[PDB]
Amino acid sequence: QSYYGLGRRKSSSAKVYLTPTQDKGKITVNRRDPSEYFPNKLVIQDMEQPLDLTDLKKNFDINVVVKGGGFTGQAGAIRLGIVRALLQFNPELKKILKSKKLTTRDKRVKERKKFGLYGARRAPQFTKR
Amino acid sequence: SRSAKKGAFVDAHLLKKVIDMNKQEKKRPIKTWSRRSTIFPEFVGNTFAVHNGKTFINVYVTDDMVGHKLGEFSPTRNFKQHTANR
Amino acid sequence: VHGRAEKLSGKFNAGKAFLENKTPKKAKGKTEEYTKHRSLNEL
Amino acid sequence: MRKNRAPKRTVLPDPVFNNTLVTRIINVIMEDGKKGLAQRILYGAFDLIEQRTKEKPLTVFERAVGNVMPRLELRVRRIAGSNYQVPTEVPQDRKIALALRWIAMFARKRHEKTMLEKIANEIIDASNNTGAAIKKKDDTHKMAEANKAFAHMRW
Amino acid sequence: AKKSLKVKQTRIPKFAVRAYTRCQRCGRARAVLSHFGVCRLCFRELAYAGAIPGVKKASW
Amino acid sequence: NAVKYPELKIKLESYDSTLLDLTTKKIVEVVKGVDVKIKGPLPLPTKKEVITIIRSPHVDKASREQFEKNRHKRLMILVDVNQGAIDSLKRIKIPVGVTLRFSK
Amino acid sequence: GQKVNSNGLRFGINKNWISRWTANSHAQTAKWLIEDEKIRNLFFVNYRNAQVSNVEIERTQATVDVFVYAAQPAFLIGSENKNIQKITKQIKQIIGRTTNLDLTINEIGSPMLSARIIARDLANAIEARVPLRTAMRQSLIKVLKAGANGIKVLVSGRLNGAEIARDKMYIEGNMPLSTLRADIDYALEKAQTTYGVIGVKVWINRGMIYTKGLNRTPAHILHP
RNA sequence: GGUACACGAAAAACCUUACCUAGACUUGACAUCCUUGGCAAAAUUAUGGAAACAUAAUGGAGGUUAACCGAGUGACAGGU
RNA sequence: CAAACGUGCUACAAUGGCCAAUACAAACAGUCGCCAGCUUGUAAAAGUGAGCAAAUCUGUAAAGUUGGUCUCAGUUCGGAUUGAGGGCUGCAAUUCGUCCUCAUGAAGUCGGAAUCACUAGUAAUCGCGAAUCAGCUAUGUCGCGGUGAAUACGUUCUCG
Ligand SMILES: [Mg+2]
Ligand SMILES: [Mg+2]
Ligand SMILES: [Mg+2]
Ligand SMILES: [Mg+2]
Ligand SMILES: [Mg+2]
Ligand SMILES: [Mg+2]
Ligand SMILES: [Mg+2]
Ligand SMILES: [Mg+2]
Ligand SMILES: [Mg+2]
Ligand SMILES: [Mg+2]
Ligand SMILES: [Mg+2]
Ligand SMILES: [Zn+2]
Repeated sequence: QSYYGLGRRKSSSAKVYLTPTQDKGKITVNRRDPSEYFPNKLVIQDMEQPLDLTDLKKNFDINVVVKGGGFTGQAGAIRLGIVRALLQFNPELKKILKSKKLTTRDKRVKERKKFGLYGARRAPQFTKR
Repeated sequence: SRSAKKGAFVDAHLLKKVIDMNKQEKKRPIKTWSRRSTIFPEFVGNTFAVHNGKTFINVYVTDDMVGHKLGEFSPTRNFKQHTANR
Repeated sequence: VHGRAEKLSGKFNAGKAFLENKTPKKAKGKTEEYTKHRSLNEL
Repeated sequence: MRKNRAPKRTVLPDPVFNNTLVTRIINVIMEDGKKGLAQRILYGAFDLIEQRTKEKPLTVFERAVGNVMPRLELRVRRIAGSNYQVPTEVPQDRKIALALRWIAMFARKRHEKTMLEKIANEIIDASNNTGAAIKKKDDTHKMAEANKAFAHMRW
Repeated sequence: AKKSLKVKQTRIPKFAVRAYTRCQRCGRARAVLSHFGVCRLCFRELAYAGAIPGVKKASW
Repeated sequence: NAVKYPELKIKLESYDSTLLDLTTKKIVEVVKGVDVKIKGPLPLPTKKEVITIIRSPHVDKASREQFEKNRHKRLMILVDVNQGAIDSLKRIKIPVGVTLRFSK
Repeated sequence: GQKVNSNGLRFGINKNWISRWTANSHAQTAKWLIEDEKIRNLFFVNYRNAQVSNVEIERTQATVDVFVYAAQPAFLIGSENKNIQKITKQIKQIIGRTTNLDLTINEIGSPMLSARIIARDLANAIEARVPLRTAMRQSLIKVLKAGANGIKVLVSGRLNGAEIARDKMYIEGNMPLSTLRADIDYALEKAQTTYGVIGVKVWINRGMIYTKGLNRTPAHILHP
């Protein structure tokens, strides 16, 4: 009984596959060690906040495929992808995640640059005199 | 700057005149508008009248001026003193 | 003690050879053909 | 005119030390939007605190930061012009915020070398209530008692 | 002196680098769209009339 | 029975979208009225070009509106056609806007 | 303040394009855009006594099709189909003999509620020294009696030969300009007066379009 | 002034160019209307040329004048 | 060009400079073009030469991660200016194109009075693409993504 999740963040897709196992979860991102793929910082943990507060002792083997974005977007994508796969195993479990808003799209994307502006909403330096 | 394979550049109207003018002993100023042609060894000894924009300024080439452009040894604009605005 | 001359002279020789070589090979283009909008092969 | 306070970006969870304040100060020393560089600076400086004082860095960091916390704040009101500083009690959230901004600003001015040793030296100099952040807190504190008279009138 | 400038642009020059692109409806020389051969301010009236198929206003 | 054309890859593109959807529906309907196995009318990414032009005639570069022109694109590949399909393919009449890229 | 062109703001949403063709390359894309403009202007400037409301152009690799809607096509047709061959030869000279022309003079229904011929009638009255108020009142009431919605006429210029330019507006009904779903027809004309230039702008409302679609549906061609 | 000053100009070596100095032209480099013919303009090679332009050359697609190539011709064309 | 102002770029640096290895985008564009690979070259580039009329082929992502070095100095900061030799476009590069290589190494160590922008995928910042264009110190303009903050107690003052 496998589980499938599709996360997204900052234009970065994610396909997370949850497989039941009892020999250590052995998290894996794109067939490569996550500690070599991502920066050695809480982001490597940022993906495990919902796998922490509930549990990770169930040793779910993680098979992550992400194609797009940077690293925070990918981490957010796999977090969202991971939570959506968790929403197929144990209803009580998938709920106690919402108690922290970790099952909602962040809705934050880069805005479009506007003409006459040095950015989305910025403006040239103003000179009155 | 200018490539090697290409080499130098003269308008070839100046070149034909220079060959004729080097053969003729009694040389007189050569009136050329081509300030863009570079000075080639055969030009040496002749005198030219390059168009500065208004008149034809006379330049006497030597054994040293060889290589640069014919207009580089003449001016185009002139500025020598401002005037107190106040 | 060459005092310029020799090296710039060779460049001038190249340029004079270029100038005397000049062949009127005036042209304007490169790749050619494969320019259409197709149809229903006969409509 | 606003008369409205919309959601104030609320986040606290911390991993290495579970002290929200660590995340706040990371963002404070942040420059050019590089999180990894600033986190390395803090963690290496925290690692440097183990080798000298032989105590827990979080306990030392709180003891420094709790010591830096000011109490009175002198704001600006109009009276025929300029301002006769009126002392007001700052809320706890801003109180910590002013402390964190001050620690970093005085840390990035020390005669020391890499900010690792710099901020470490600055924080350790503030755990013994004798440093540059203390003097500023002392200065703002000393100025407020002198301008105690105008505290009753605020606006 | 515009029409004469327009006529000279139509005629082929003696050097390739002597050839510039002018607007084809009016004679404006600067700000010409090579994708359409039309300057920026002639392109607006035609686009606002529907002469160019598919060029609709953008909302992004 | 014959084929005479293996792997007929018809490609459609147009500035308009609804005409493109209507034309693919008509093409599919005709091609299924004859004996051809359509792979499927898949959509391809639409190439969009945007040109930014100053509204004002003389001054005020800041005020500049924008325009777009989308080249909607679709693909449809026929396996085997034969005269039975090909002869019926001659009477289709594709509305001008739609552009065909038959590659045989 | 300044407003966006009413016709141009509604193109590609509720309004189709007047010229529908796809060119091969950017060099033939410029010729095919100037050629229809010369062609379109020809119909409107001269051959004006006909009240030609709109001309659409449809071109393929080599076949040119012209669809001209008019209120009185007799002037185009001429005496026993005379003027028509002439205009055809004119059109052929403009595009080129190497192509195929396919004129399709179509008579128009409900000619009034079209902003083109209404503006043309307004422009003719002003050039004929007719007083503007009187000219305007007759055109508005006749259009309104035809059974349409509000009409908006802007007549800016050296009004009545004056030395100081003015502008006169005249609304008569609901003109929702901010709405995209409305069927608003817009046209602009240059009245050439002996004292200068007069700008006439006509906004006409022909109901509400509740059927989604990039038109592909006859416009002011249907009858009452 | 805000509402000009990386603005018109989303590309000034030549061209662009509207400026100056010069060398050349006059129903004109472009257009119509009229009396009138079309048995060309090009491009390119020569010579003189700063290049305009001149004198000589292959005399040119075509379609019998369609378009243009012209003559004659005054209304006029032209002006950033 | 004796000068003054506006808008930007580059800096005054170890939150960094240099060297090596290396991971992750989106959008757009392309047959006088994109140009892979190969050969030559200290390099700009040249030659050969496929592939791509394009979800196919091409347009090296940089910040970021690790390792080495520099040890606070007008410096391995900073690049101006200047000299020479090369490459490309183009009839043609002196007035007046830009790129590379070598040589030099101005000022500047956080900037007075006074001011500008800004309430999240935002400031700050790192790259990428397109337009006009033979070429162009566009550091400009229009767009795309990577990382990604702080603060808002309140209307007493200030401008509208
Ligand atoms: Mg004019
Ligand atoms: Mg040019
Ligand atoms: Mg103004
Ligand atoms: Mg010039
Ligand atoms: Mg003949
Ligand atoms: Mg004849
Ligand atoms: Mg592939
Ligand atoms: Mg490579
Ligand atoms: Mg340096
Ligand atoms: Mg130079
Ligand atoms: Mg706001
Ligand atoms: Zn124009």
